[PDB]
Amino acid sequence: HFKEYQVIGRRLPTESVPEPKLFRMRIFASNEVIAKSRYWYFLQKLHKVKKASGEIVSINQINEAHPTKVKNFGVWVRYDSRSGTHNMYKEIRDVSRVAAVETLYQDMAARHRARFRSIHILKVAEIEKTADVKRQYVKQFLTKDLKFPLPHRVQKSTKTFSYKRPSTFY
Amino acid sequence: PKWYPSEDVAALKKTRKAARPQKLRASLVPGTVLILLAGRFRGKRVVYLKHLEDNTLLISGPFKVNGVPLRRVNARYVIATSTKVSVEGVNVEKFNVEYFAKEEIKAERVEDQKVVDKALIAEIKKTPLLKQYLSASFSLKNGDKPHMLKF
Amino acid sequence: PRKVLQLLRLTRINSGTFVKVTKATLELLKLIEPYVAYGYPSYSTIRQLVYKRGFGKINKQRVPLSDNAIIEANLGKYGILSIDDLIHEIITVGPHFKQANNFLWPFKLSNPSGGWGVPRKFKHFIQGGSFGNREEFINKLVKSMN
Amino acid sequence: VEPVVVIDGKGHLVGRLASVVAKQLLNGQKIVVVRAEELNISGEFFRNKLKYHDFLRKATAFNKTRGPFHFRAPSRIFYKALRGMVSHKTARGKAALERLKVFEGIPPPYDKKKRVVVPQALRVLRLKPGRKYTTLGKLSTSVGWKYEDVVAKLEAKRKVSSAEYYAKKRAFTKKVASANATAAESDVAKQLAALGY
Amino acid sequence: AESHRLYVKGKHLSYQRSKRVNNPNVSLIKIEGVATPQDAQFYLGKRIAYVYRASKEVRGSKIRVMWGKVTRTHGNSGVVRATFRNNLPAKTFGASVRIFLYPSNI
Amino acid sequence: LPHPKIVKKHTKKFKRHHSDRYHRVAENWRKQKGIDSVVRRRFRGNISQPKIGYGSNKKTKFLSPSGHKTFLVANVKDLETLTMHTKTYAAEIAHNISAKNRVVILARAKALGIKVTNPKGRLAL
Amino acid sequence: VLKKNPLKNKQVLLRLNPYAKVFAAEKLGSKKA
Amino acid sequence: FFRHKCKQRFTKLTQVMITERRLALREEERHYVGVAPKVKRREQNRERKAL
RNA sequence: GGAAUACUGCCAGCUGGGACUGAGGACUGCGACGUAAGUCAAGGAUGCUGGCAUAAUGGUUAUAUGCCGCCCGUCUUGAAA
RNA sequence: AAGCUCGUAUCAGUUUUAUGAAAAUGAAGAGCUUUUAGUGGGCCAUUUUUGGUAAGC
RNA sequence: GCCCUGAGGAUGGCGCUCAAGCGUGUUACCUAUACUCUACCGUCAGGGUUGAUAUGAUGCCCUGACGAGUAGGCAGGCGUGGAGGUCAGUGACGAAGCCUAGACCGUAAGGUCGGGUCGAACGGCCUCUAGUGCAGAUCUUGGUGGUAGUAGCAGCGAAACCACAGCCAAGGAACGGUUGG
Repeated sequence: HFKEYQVIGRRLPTESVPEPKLFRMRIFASNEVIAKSRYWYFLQKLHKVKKASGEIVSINQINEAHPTKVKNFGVWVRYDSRSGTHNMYKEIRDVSRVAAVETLYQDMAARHRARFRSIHILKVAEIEKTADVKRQYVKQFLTKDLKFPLPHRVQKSTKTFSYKRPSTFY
Repeated sequence: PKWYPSEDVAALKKTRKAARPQKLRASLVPGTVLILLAGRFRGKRVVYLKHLEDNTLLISGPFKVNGVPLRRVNARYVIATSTKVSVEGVNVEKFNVEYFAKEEIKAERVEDQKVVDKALIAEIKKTPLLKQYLSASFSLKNGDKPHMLKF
Repeated sequence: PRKVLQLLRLTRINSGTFVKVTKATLELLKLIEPYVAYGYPSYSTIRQLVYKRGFGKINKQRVPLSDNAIIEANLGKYGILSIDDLIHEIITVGPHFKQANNFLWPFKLSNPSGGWGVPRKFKHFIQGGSFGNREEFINKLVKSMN
Repeated sequence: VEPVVVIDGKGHLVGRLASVVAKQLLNGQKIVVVRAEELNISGEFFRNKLKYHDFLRKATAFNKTRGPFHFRAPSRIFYKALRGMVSHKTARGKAALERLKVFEGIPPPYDKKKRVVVPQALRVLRLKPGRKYTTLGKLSTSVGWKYEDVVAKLEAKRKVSSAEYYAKKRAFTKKVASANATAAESDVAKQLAALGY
Repeated sequence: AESHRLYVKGKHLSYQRSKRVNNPNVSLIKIEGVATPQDAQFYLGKRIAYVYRASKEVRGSKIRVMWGKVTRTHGNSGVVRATFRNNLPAKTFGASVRIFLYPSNI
Repeated sequence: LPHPKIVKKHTKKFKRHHSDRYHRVAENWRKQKGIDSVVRRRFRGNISQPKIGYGSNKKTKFLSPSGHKTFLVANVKDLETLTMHTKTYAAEIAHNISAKNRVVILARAKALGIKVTNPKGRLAL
Repeated sequence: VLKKNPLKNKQVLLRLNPYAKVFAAEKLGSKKA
Repeated sequence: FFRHKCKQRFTKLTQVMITERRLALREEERHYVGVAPKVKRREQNRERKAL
């Protein structure tokens, strides 16, 4: 289960430079250690700050404001694969940011074969109104009075032998 | 004895194991109907009367109902049921560990069994079908899951 | 790495010892990072370790710790006269931390009761591994092992 | 649970059915398989037909008879599929195979006895909807089986008079239900309902 | 009257073994009506008896019984490990076994 | 005397390797000096070589199943030595003792209460 | 001769850390802010 | 040591005097008999010849 | 405006189900309960019950079968061969 | 293997520091004469190479 | 990202397709001589022990760790020929040897006893002594088999050779001698 963390670093302030830029970003990780490692990697890559002169001011966990509210999430993702790195944008209809990022990671590992090692979450934002969604598969669930069945349900059997010839009707 | 040990045998070190009384399970309460699992009376429903000092349960059929007399049964080899029958009206204090000693049935044992049966028959008849339930033996059937059945 | 592990008394698998945090010792831990897992133990874990697997070294003999007199006889020179004093010294590094650490025999720990929790141990803890530097999960790992 | 289990092989996967039957056999359970010709295998027909040829093409040069044996009956094919899943060439494996019987259709007296199915081996429960599948009977007929016509002819008779038996059972259950209904609302019936019956 | 059974019938699968090594001292027993380790937890400590007919009569009867006990659960299918005073012949793989309700705790 | 339970750690004789296969090879154990010998390397599935591990406990060493140490006896004088160790030692009569001396030895052992490991030797009642 | 593991068998636990009795009686483990 | 072991020896010798019990209550009808192998041979081959 | 729950960590918190071990051998010590006498789970198990002399039980051979095991010795080459 | 002097400050297949000589961890099993069996086969594999063109080599 | 083309055999077989194939994440479970606790053998190191031990101070015990291994080194032991001593030893009421789908003791070399043949010497223990311990050396002396009642000259009757042997499929330096038929 993923979790959202906030990490800030200001590169061990020295003489003549008190309170540096104080780089701030949000990191999604399953634990504090992984969040700190990802923050260090992002600082090394995007910025010129390394752990040699770095410092973790504070790490905090951010909880989604409305864990029971359905939202459409627009995520900008930059990931690396066998080919060169390129930007990517996707839209996810989920309830919480953590679930949306988890689904994005699962899709990337499934379709693009990209795993957590080479995936960067640039930004996660909520789409407020309809007709701003640019993906058809997300617009699919926005239709008014959406009703559909669940044909051919895969019923589970607790016994090897069943004297019923079960039907998959729903 | 007057005889000094004819050979050198090391004496036992002071043991520290108190003979604490048995901590019986909550399900076992006097007057509860019990089911026998192993022995000559295996599968015979019986009643619980008194707890003996030798960590054994004094159980009566009653004898007049199913033929089971006052016998000593280990707790671990008994299933305790939720059903209970009044036992305050039955005298059981007389029975003890020495009562069952064996030094053609003893007349005193028969008289005690008759008294216990007379005392407990009224309580058994206090509820319908209780005598028939006690008389009937207990056995398992296809589809019976002991870990799912409630006793 | 083998020489560093021997210097740290980590001569066998599932064995650990308390190491003072210093600029020099940090380099040693980094050198043997692949072969060891370490973190920041809490008070409860240290107390449990000292209480269960607390063995002292007396005249080259691994005498188990079962009485305050045993600690007082050897560790009473520095004022440590009880197991609680030893635990306090270990958790709160003090002037005589080295002596207390040396007196304690290296801990002999078992495999985790619930398992290591990862399909592959030989990986960095930041990527679903076992070795590395686990800040707070070391307490849980030790408790399962202990 | 049952001294002997009769499994209806119609609309079942050869692989899963054979695996479960072999596992039950290793557990000391007697199983009888019926309607083997109706067994189904995943994939299009040509793929299954091509697969059969490449296992019989390995006829030994010096001794073909003592070498691979190619059986065309669907029951023989099912037995071969299940045989490989059991540790044959051993007493334990040989004894287990003795507990399994495979027949085409439902020969008596099994025709008059209850039969069961394996939910985890049903073709209509595992295969994705709309995917191609192969029938064991058609494959056997293509590869040399010559008894499909008679099998179908005498299986149709099996349904004949068994429909009549079911009709008689339905008529009897009509009266049984009427007797139960007229016996309802009684003191004994009310007590049984209160006690979960 | 119709039935006098006071035990749960089971099947002996095989000894606790690796891919190429087996430990006859521990036997795996399948209990009917048990599907999860939680259900099998109730059967722990129950006596296990294997009943078979012997050609020779020794004690006035043609039935010889080997006793055992339930040690711990095995796997996720309800299989439970069992240890007997004398290990099973290894020919009883799949043979029926009897599990009693004593020593009972319910 | 409830002596400690006797544990042997092994009940099968350490037969020499290939003793059964080759008749000329005696069953008496002999370590294999072959450099490439599998037995010398204790490969899996091979006989188990004797080693210090199988050492019997000191308290249970030289203890018969009855719990009495065996002691060879050649005459009444030798038997008299076990007067103070009847509960710990059991008299054993040598195979060369004749019936005439054996009966006398048995009578004295019974009088002294010393158990005889091998009674009824060459004597018929 | 035999090691009595603390954290159980309170008898041995009371031999060491005499403050254990005070901790248990005072319920200091569940102290409230 | 000397006192204790002397007392033990005296007790053992005194309790060994119970041998009179065996001699006083023996009434045995077996009186251990030994048969030499040579006598056995003469009691077997001769028996076969007589048969 | 207000509490509750999820998660983390602690309990020198409480209490059930199962398996193996019984090692030491008259007291010397660390400890607890108890005003005291005394007791205790405190440097290793005690008490009771059931089977037994035409015994209980144990030992050897083959076959009955879960699994494994290349044919021994010397010598080549870093090895097997 | 025997002897003497001994436990230490005799040291490290370690780390920092210093100079361009001072601490951490562990071991106190360390120091000096005498001789006493055997030992000078090499394979696998990273980096240099010895340089290069179908490749090796 | 996945699929096809794109150049006597085996994912091991049985086999599988919302996989029992592919990628990712979480729980559930199996085990090695690996690790934790305990029973025992031995090595090392330390320690206790006598106005004498409720067992040979070369005795009796407490504590901790360790135990792979070719040649070589050190240490402790089993067995035999003979000799000095010793059991005022065993033995025609049976010594030695041999056999034994008998047991006991020791981790083992080996020892003891139970039963059958046997008949006249041998053993318990401290030392001395050596022509002192066999699985091979295309070993020596002797005996017996497969080949074989075969070749061969109804009857008589071998020799070469003999660790193990002739149904096959993949791969283990052409090594060929575990999954199937």
